[PDB]
Amino acid sequence: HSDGIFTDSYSRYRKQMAVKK
Repeated sequence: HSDGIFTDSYSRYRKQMAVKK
């Protein structure tokens, strides 16, 4: 099961968060 925050993209988008700071 997955849904954005729970999948791959988020895993790669999550970190991107801090990075974009």
